[PDB]
Amino acid sequence: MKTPITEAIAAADTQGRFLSNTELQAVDGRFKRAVASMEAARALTNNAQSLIDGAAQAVYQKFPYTTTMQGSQYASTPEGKAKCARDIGYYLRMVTYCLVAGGTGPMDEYLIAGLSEINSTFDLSPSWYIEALKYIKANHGLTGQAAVEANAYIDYAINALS
Amino acid sequence: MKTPITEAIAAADTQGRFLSNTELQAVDGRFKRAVASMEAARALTNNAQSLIDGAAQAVYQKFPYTTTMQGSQYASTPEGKAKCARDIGYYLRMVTYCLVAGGTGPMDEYLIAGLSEINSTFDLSPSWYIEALKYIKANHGLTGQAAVEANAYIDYAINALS
Amino acid sequence: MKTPITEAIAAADTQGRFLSNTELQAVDGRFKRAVASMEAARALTNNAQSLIDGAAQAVYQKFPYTTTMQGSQYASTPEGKAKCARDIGYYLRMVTYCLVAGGTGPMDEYLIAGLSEINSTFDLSPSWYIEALKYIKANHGLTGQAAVEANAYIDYAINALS
Amino acid sequence: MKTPITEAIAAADTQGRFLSNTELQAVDGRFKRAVASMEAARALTNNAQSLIDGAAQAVYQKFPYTTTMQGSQYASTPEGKAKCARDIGYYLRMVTYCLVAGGTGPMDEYLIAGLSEINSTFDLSPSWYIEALKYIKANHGLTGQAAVEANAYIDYAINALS
Amino acid sequence: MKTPITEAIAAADTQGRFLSNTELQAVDGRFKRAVASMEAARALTNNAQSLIDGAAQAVYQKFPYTTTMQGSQYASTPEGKAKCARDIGYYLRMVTYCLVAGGTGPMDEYLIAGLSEINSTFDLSPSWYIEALKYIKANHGLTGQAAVEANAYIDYAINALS
Amino acid sequence: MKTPITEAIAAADTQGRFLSNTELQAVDGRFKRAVASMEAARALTNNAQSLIDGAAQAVYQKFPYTTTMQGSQYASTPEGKAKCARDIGYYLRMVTYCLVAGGTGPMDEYLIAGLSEINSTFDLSPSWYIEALKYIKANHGLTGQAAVEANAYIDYAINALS
Amino acid sequence: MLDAFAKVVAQADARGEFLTNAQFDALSNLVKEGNKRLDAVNRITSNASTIVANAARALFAEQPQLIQPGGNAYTNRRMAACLRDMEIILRYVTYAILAGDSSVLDDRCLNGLRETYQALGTPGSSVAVAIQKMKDAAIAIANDPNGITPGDCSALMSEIAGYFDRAAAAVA
Amino acid sequence: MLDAFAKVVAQADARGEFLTNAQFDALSNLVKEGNKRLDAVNRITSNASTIVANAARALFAEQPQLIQPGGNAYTNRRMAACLRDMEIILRYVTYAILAGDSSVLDDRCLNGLRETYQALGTPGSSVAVAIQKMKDAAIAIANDPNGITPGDCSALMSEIAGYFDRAAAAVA
Amino acid sequence: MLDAFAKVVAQADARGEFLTNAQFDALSNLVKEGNKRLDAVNRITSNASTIVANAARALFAEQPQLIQPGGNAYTNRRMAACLRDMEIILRYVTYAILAGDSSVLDDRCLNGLRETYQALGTPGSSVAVAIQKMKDAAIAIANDPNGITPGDCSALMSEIAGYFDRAAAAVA
Amino acid sequence: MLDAFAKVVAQADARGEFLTNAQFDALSNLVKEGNKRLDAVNRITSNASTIVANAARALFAEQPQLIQPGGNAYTNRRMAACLRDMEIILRYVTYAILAGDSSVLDDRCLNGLRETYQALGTPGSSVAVAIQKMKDAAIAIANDPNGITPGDCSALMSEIAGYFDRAAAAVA
Amino acid sequence: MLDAFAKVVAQADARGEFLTNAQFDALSNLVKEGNKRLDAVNRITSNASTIVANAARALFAEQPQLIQPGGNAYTNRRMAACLRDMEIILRYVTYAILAGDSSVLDDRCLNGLRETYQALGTPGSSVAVAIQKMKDAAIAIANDPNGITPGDCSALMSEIAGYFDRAAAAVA
Amino acid sequence: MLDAFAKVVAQADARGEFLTNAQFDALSNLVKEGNKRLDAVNRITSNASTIVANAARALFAEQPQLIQPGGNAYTNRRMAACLRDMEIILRYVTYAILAGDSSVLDDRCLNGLRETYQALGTPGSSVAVAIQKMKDAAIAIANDPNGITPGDCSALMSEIAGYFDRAAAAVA
Ligand SMILES: *[C@@H](C)[C@H]1/C(=C/c2[nH]c(/C=C3N=C(/C=C4\NC(=O)C(CC)=C4C)C(C)=C\3CCC(=O)O)c(CCC(=O)O)c2C)NC(=O)[C@@H]1C
Repeated sequence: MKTPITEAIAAADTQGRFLSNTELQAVDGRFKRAVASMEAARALTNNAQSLIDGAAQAVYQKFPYTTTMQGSQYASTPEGKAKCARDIGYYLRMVTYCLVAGGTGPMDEYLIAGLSEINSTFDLSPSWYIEALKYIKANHGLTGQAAVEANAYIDYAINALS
Repeated sequence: MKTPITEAIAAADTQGRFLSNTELQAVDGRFKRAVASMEAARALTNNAQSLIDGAAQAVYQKFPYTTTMQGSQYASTPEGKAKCARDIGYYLRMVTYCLVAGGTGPMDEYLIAGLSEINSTFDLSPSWYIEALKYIKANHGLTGQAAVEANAYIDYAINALS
Repeated sequence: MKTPITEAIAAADTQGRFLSNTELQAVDGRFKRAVASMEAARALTNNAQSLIDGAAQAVYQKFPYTTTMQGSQYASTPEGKAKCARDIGYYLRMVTYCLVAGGTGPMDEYLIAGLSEINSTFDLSPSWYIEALKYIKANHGLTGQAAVEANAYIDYAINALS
Repeated sequence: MKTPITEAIAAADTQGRFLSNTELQAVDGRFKRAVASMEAARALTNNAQSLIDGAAQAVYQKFPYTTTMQGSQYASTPEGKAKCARDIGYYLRMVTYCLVAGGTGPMDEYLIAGLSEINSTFDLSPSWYIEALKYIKANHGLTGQAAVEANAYIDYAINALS
Repeated sequence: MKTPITEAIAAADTQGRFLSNTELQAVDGRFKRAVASMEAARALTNNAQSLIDGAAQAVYQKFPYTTTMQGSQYASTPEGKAKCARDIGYYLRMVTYCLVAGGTGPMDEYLIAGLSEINSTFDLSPSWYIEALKYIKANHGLTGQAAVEANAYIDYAINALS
Repeated sequence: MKTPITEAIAAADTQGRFLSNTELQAVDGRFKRAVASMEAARALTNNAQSLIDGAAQAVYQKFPYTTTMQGSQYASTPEGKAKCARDIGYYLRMVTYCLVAGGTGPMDEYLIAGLSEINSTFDLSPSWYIEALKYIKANHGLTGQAAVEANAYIDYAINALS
Repeated sequence: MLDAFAKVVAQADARGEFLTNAQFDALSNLVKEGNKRLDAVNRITSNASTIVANAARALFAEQPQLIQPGGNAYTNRRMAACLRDMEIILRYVTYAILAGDSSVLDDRCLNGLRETYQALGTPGSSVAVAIQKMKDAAIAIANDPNGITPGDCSALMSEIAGYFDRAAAAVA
Repeated sequence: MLDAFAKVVAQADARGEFLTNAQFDALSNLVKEGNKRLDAVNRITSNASTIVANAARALFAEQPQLIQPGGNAYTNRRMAACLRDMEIILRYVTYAILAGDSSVLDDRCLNGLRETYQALGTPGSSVAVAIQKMKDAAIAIANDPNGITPGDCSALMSEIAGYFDRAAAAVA
Repeated sequence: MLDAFAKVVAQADARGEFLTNAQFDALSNLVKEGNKRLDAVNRITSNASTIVANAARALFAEQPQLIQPGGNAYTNRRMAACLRDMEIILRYVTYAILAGDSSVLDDRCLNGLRETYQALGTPGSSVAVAIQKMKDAAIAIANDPNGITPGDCSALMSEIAGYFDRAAAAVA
Repeated sequence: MLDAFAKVVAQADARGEFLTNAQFDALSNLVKEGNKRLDAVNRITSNASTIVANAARALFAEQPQLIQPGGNAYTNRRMAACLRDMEIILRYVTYAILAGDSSVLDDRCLNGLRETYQALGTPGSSVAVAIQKMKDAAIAIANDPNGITPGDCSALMSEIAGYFDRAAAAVA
Repeated sequence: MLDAFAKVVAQADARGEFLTNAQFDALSNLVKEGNKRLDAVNRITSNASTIVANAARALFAEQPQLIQPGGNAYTNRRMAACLRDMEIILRYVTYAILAGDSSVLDDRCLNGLRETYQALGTPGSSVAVAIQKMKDAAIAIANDPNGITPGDCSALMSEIAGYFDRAAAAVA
Repeated sequence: MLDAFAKVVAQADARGEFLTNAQFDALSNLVKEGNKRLDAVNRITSNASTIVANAARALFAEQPQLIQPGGNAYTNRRMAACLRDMEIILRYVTYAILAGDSSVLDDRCLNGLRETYQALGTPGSSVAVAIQKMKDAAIAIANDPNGITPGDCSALMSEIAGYFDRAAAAVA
């Protein structure tokens, strides 16, 4: 899994090298950044339910056809609405993992790999998830560097869906 | 050249990726560490002459046969003594480059690649340079994290000669 | 470009071989099938305008949000409606090329390669094109083997969008 | 084994692709050609004995030294004559396999691979087999497309021996 | 070109190595063997015409059909007889090159590479050349180690034709 | 293991070839050279003890700091003197193996591979071994081609240490 | 790989024999039934995406543990690879239908597959279920009376079903 | 590579156009003339060895300097490679005949060929001669009235001759 | 590749010199201005998809010939590759911003690029236009006063603009 | 590979859960103890050559059979490879210290290692001894009170010792 | 691989010893008997084609089932591969004769060979028979009194026979 | 590559001729002078390290700009590569001495070398100087009267000098 720490090791190991100051510095930056990352992960976790709920409605609001068109891919049935909220939960949870891990690894591994395939196979619009993610970004209530941290991984997901 | 910054880019570029937070954190650690590195580089530069001079004598002291045995590889002639001091200067200067660059790149590139070959071809004992480096480590007059920085690159050179 | 004829040659050339009866038979099947393919290509060409026009409306009908949501990706402006019809024309024209060429080559080359990228970048729903293609399939007025031919390349496109 | 059908699959599988119309057409040509191929295979099978017998003598006629020179490679002994007829039978039987299979696969696999080695090791003249094959071509009594089929695989063997 | 000398160099160069005693010894064996090789090459050169002439007739004797069957591949015409003698000359001349060079290189390069192709394309029986070579072996009038030398390259050719 | 014989085989086997005269000649040179090599190996073996003893002192003489500096790498203790003599014995014994084997193989395999690593890790000066080897060369009491043989492998070792 | 024709030739060569009159007749029937085979292949192939997606959806509906966190089809990577495998199997089954012989399916898809799933932790029984769903769907699409010259394709559907059953056995 | 059909599609796509009624008609003629094309390919291919060997023999007879020692076709390696090149050219010419387009010949055989011969010291003028000999032989075999349903293949022979001339121009 | 720090070390080594007091000071300023650099990189990177898509749309709007049939960005393959190139350039420009030096951009992106477009028929002038559009957008996003500690980043925006101009010069 | 942070995320994802307040706290402690970890890594790494050479010398002193002729560490090639292995192990142990997790050590160093030594004839028990010597030396260097801000690193030394013990178990 | 000389050196090094006077003497005998070894190698090699072809013919005469249809040496591919294997074995046996040691034969020919034949369905007992035939022929050719300086080569023929027996044991 | 013997054979084959009595005689002289050639090769090779190191030291003494910072042989990497090149040249020159022909030197060392140095910024004139120094040293060692059977090797030294001059011309 890609973290500042595993990248540092990977760089050394790729060359058959012991770790050098070159890498220890990278890891130190990770350790220092962790204060902001952890704040963000905690706040997003604590507020996850309202963020997810609010995010789901923001989608339904922007794309109301998703609540009315017939189809297993839509949120026009209770089961469809439940899958949609689950997915949004997934995204949010991955953001928090990225924050804890200090890198994109969890989202890369658990969510982004295969994403286009799954979206295209199950007829899910990336634009739906982007709206959910834009809502979360707008309303997570973080400021300062904790917000910069949350937003970097949220925008990473947005980029992966674009 | 290997620096925390070029490693960060290399990691992203290797994967066809934009930079992620994963890498920006590494670079931030580099920027924060630079305060200690730069202190060290400045002090070693300011005091380079006395360090080199003292280091040369520390070698001659430990290995006095180097000042008396006949041979172009020894410091038994004025020209040999001048080459020895030049080399020690080289090592010290490389340490300072590593400190400025925030990584081993300069020493790797300018000094370590080819080192064993040159030492074996010209009959130079690694143990000579190690003594010089041990002297510099002992007497650079740095404390705190500036000393940790200087010593990490000095010991790196020592390791490369062992 | 992939046609029964170029596949036959590719198979021989891959092995440094002259063409054998093995391949001439494949090409003969192509020549015999061409009667049905050419009927289909002619009818779809002759009727292209009404097919395109009907297909566009079938999309707007199934996805009426595409005619009302603001956005360059939608057909909510005259220019958007014109791009949509152009695209549908593209698909239809590619079907006819596949029929003339006796294979998927033209569609592979001119349309399918890059398709997911373009769809994801410009926020175009594959489901839109599939509806257009389903309309064309339903209403091209072909029967017998001419219809089997048209439908094989239309369903190929549908598969490529799924 | 190389047949129009296995070539069609090989082409699709090489690319990770489902079969397309491109390939089904090739297989259809094979199915249509099979009527002519099967006629030819049946007639050559029914008349195999007289063809083989006639072919053997045509060789002995053109190369009478093969019936008189001493040597295990020649047909100057009963056992040598029996091996010669067996071999000719082999060739004819392979032709019929090629016709049934709709391609060169059987002859490639069972006869042509290793052919030059075996001929050179056992001191067998390709020109002998070519004469046998020329006889069979001249006297198989097929006309129309059944003859075109038989001759394509007979000439294939001739080419492989040249 | 493959000689004991070029093999020795090739072995050293393959490993980025200077020549070692390992190789100088091989070359010395070559230099010592050259006395026997050179005797043989001289005698075969001096007597080339009668050897070639005798060898040609030995072929015609063993395979008299070659002097009577119609065909450009046979020696049934003046021009065919001239090509046959030329070829035999070629073989003999190559033997002498192998002897001078101390190795198979010349024959490998000038004669054996492509040999099976040329023989099969122009319908030339290897057995013809083998008889020519057997004659030369029988009648070159060498004894001792000069004969061992000549025979090693003659049998090499025989092997290449078998 | 690299010997004239194994090189000869390696050259043939690399090409899927039977041995040719090209290689037998190399092996013959080896067999002829063996008379000189074996003389040398016997004399060096018979006189090994005095050669080793004399060689050790020649080192201590040229580098007297090796008998006085404190350190496990030096011969300033009984155990250090014993390791030094052992090593010199090793070199001499390897020379004799090279002579018996007719090539560098034993020394390559048992001594040279890893040599720089071991020398650098244990802080052993190549110049020490070279002096030992120069002594052995000067005092082995061989003349003629037996001396040429011994010296070729001794200088090979010297080269490997330079 | 072999098709049905090469299969017969291979058996005959092992015996050193010319084809019998019965074998020619058999193989002529195969040829006569060729159009139907091409229709089946066309139809299944032309609907490959929905066969797979509908079969996936059915699987996960019946076995929700596969897509619960920790589940073998949980995460998009594992989902994508699962869908992929369903695609791969359907692909080789259609090759087999074209060839009239399973050697391509056996050789290039089915061999090593059980061992592969066993090593990954992928439940083969679940794969078998997905294959059976695709089978039922493939056959309904292939054997649809609408839009095709009427005739009986029952033998063919039996054969087709056989490749799917074979595949499901290989993993279960 | 392109065949005659893809060639037309490629031209049409560059214009963004549907095929005209004239282009359909043209391409339908191509299809109607298909059997003759298959005969030509069959015939030339079925006689590939003699076309080449007879053309080689004719070449060396007319230019004995090529097989004198020092000559470009002297030694068996150089002979084998020469024969090979004649085989290669004939092969790609037959591909071109099948495709009804020279792109395979141009792309995969003819490009870089002059420069290649120029670098080796192989006289291109001699190659051209060998190609022309194969041409004359290929066409006599392809256009032989015996053992084939009577009709006119003149257009086709013109086309065929064109691929051979093209090849000979590319090296000369 | 070099960053701004290694760049100075490389110049100094070529002279055999220790760093001067002026060079330490310079490099300390670089470090002091580090946060701003990280913000720029973050911001541009975090908005990479819209910068590219918005710049593509603007390009094709101003030069519709590029997406007319026959056009260099017509067909999805050519479109995809165009978008890709815009992605690639933006990527290397951001590397350059991080490094404070263009060597990565020059070495790994910009060299051979003009020649490459010239060989393909891709109009470099059009590429330059797309780069400039991305530049304007990248800088507006990077230099947005909202949601960031107030300060002046003008020097940095100048530097950033310089990498984009450099890139556009390299292809135009 | 995983670090201590990714390790927790991986466990949480398998459950489909957000992190608990207890897990955040744990991971915040890890971060708070980060400097000490960096010191350990620095110190062990900065002294890698002497740790290995001193441990080798100690090994061969206690087990002279390893360097007697016939011995597994006799000849320079076998010596070099032995020293190498000691280098490799120490390297991966330090990676593990940095990561706060052994997955890199287990995955990339320790797996297959016993089987490898068993196949070569290398006595694993001897390797274990060398690892333990390096352990004792690594820890004395890492936990040296001189020249470092005073504090307790005992937990860390326990962890470090654990990676070395793990390594020694894997081969013994 | 080892030759007889390196074999002795390798044994001596494992003991850490200089060669004894008895070993020098032995190895000097080997050298003294060198010419005979070169003759054997020359003779067998110079007749390699007939040894193999005559041994193949004898094999198939005694075991006609091998070349009946279905048989392991039936079809030219299987025949060619069989002849090949006989060539390969004879080749490595001659290497072994040159080296005076079987390590090249064991290492590069004989190891894995039984398992290989067992996997293919090739009857090893038949291979052994072919090897023995080549042996008898190789030795008659090598030990032919005609055209060579008279002497006794019996020891050598015993050694040679030993490599062939070894080879036959390895497959039987 | 060619040796002096193959060189003659190659010239003769180009003419289609048997060797003349004059050529046999020449080549017999070469053989007769073989020992001296082996001595030269042995001697130069046995002293390869000092020839190179002494020539390097002499070069840098006469051209100190090469090892001043910025200089082409400054830094250990550039030094190592320089020494290497001197090693490489000496190596191929000794191959050439063994072969009695420069084809190995020309083909595998000298071709492309000037262009290579021109591209790197390596001054060829300096390389030439180093080659000449090695030449003078190689020849003094090869032609040393001490410890060798007295005779005249002047012709050989001329030849040797020729390979070195050739090499120096190729780079200068
Ligand atoms: C021009 C770019 C605009 C701008 C920049 C700006 N930032 C600061 C302060 C900070 N920027 C960061 C950003 C990071 N540190 C990291 O490690 C990473 C990657 C993990 C990032 C993205 C931080 C931590 C700070 C300090 C705390 C804070 O939030 O301010 C300033 C103030 C001066 C400074 O350098 O610290 C400025 C000016 N601000 C503008 O107005 C420009 C539009």
